[PDB]
Amino acid sequence: RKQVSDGVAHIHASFNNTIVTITDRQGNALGWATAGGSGFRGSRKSTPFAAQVAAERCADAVKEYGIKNLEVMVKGPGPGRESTIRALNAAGFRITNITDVTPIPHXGCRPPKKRRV
Amino acid sequence: PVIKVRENEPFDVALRRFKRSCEKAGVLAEVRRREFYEKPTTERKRAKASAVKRHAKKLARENARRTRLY
Amino acid sequence: PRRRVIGQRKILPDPKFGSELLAKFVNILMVDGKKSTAESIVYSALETLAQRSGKSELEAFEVALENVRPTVEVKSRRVGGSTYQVPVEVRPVRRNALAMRWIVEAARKRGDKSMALRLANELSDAAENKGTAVKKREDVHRMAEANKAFAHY
RNA sequence: AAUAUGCCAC
RNA sequence: CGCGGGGUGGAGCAGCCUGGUAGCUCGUCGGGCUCAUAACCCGAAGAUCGUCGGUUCAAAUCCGGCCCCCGCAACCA
RNA sequence: GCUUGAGUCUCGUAGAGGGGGGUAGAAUUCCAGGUGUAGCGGUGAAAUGCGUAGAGAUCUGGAGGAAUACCGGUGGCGAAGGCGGCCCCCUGGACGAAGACUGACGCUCAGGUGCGAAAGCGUGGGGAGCAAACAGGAUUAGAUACCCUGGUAGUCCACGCCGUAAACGAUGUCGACUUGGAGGUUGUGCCCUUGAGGCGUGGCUUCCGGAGCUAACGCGUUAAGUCGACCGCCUGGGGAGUACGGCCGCAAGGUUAAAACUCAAAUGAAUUGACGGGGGCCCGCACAAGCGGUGGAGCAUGUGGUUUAAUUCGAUGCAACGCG
Ligand SMILES: [Mg+2]
Ligand SMILES: [Mg+2]
Ligand SMILES: [Mg+2]
Ligand SMILES: [Mg+2]
Ligand SMILES: [Mg+2]
Ligand SMILES: [Mg+2]
Ligand SMILES: [Mg+2]
Ligand SMILES: [Mg+2]
Ligand SMILES: [Mg+2]
Ligand SMILES: [Mg+2]
Ligand SMILES: [Mg+2]
Ligand SMILES: [Mg+2]
Ligand SMILES: [Mg+2]
Ligand SMILES: [Mg+2]
Ligand SMILES: [Mg+2]
Ligand SMILES: [Mg+2]
Ligand SMILES: [Mg+2]
Ligand SMILES: [Mg+2]
Ligand SMILES: [Mg+2]
Ligand SMILES: [Mg+2]
Ligand SMILES: [Mg+2]
Ligand SMILES: [Mg+2]
Ligand SMILES: [Mg+2]
Repeated sequence: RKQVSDGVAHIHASFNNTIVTITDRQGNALGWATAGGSGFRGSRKSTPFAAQVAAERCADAVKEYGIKNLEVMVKGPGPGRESTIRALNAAGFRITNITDVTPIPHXGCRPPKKRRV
Repeated sequence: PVIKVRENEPFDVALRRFKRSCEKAGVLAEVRRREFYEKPTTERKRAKASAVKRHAKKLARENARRTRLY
Repeated sequence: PRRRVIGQRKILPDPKFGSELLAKFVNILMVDGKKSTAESIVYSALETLAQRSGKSELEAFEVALENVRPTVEVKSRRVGGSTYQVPVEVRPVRRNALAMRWIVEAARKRGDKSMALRLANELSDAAENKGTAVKKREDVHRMAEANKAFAHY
């Protein structure tokens, strides 16, 4: 209902899933879409195509706010960093800022123990 | 790794420049390094091993420069 | 094989129409090396379908083939625990071979009388997307669409 | 992804 | 001794309380994969229900006893 | 007596050397709230777990603990264990230049004393994250494991105790001598700083290699080369670093340390193969792509087994079974 025009798109692409959220420039979320909600389970949930589909779905879900241009902030190391931004621009939003906001502790806590598969 | 799409900068080249900025910052290397905790003994051992292999490769390189194969 | 095949075997175009596509169709339909029988059956099916429709035999055959031809199939790749049904686009020769093979499988499994009648009916159904052949193509494309996530490879 | 074992002179 | 139960393929359990018919797992047998065995895969058979006698057109089932196996109780002096 | 060993003073130098105190930003977690919807999280797949009581995501503001990304370097310091954000206070060692000073004041070290990672123990705190134990899910024939989701001690601090580690350059400390090369780091001298250059000299440190040594692998001026001083230690394997007894400890246990029996070996380094669920490069109807079969049916034939007086003997993984 509210018109925002200038939005911010947070992509959160981990090794297993990609969450795309469109907010205003205040952090108020306007919509979201996930690779797991776009009909992908397990082996396929974490692929660039899945991230592309999720980004497209989020773009279409946030249509009535009349968003024209987007900042873009990318977080995580997952595959969904690339196809997600491609799908946003293909949807049509004017991508004006692309930022990596991946948390990098300046030490920080102790990571989980290493797997032995 | 913050970029600003400039005037008359198309999307594909903006994304390419963002890619190269992320690699220049090396963020994904640090995240894949921090995904698990590796003991200080493992850190020291693998640092020493990487240095040893680099030295061996360069010595073999500028030694085989003085070698004919065919 | 680990080397590479030479050029494909030369195929003599069939006498009635002079189409190597129809020659391949006859060969695929042939059983126990009875090309005379296969050609007679194919020719009867072609004339029957041409008479029921109105099209020229060759162009009607092309339409029936095109309604069955796939574009992307799925092949198996190994990574671990499970297999990848990777979708790969098909080359045109394999497209035609697969279309012919699916048509012939559907025709053989149909329940009519003479195989010429079966083939004419199956090709007629393919002319409006009804046969087991077009059903198989539907299955192939929807399976490839399901596995589309693996396409990047 | 799972894939344990091998006693009868030589 | 009283009271509550139980007896079902080779073993463990269901079914039975609402009488019209007995299933599950393991095991056994046959084949398969393996150099061979185990695991695994695919098919098959197996008990006529503790026992006697009734009831009923029909009893694993209901009933009465009988046999064996558990559980509670066998007290006050 | 002497000074060249040893030591002191004068000037500077580089450093995660130590102890104490403060603070900084990034991040995870939690708490309060705002937007905001049905998923999240996880895996090889999956499920346990979280979520419509509104999660995840995103934003704001707090709380608290721990560790200090980049610099970062077979770089530095330390006797070793070890020490890495920044700042301040106290403090140890090394090193260089020139001179003066003392004048063998030295080297080693049984017993002794101190320090000594991690785990652990006692008391009082603290507790974000991680995580033995534990519980659930999964895998499997089983899986009291690997994997997943949670999770307590403990990791953190103050003090005390333990006194062990593959505490390892598996190489005791000190001193002298014996071809080199490429670095790294830290001073110092000359000239020309004439372009951060060369030319020397000290200290520490990394790699290659010469003579020599070594069983070989290898070491090689930082020796495992040639010698000297002192100390520690070994005497086949297993039993056994165990038992008993002393000492230490609050306990776990540590330290000192046998024996009976038993075997004729155990062992190190290299060699040739073979093997690998090691790597690289290949090949074959090996797979993949296709066509047609067998396994089901009846029959033929051979085999095993039963049978019989006899069902003659042989072949019986592929490479026996329409085989002699
Ligand atoms: Mg994990
Ligand atoms: Mg001593
Ligand atoms: Mg400790
Ligand atoms: Mg304890
Ligand atoms: Mg404690
Ligand atoms: Mg405590
Ligand atoms: Mg806690
Ligand atoms: Mg468990
Ligand atoms: Mg765990
Ligand atoms: Mg020791
Ligand atoms: Mg050490
Ligand atoms: Mg070491
Ligand atoms: Mg030692
Ligand atoms: Mg000494
Ligand atoms: Mg040093
Ligand atoms: Mg050497
Ligand atoms: Mg020696
Ligand atoms: Mg002892
Ligand atoms: Mg003792
Ligand atoms: Mg094949
Ligand atoms: Mg048979
Ligand atoms: Mg058969
Ligand atoms: Mg015989």
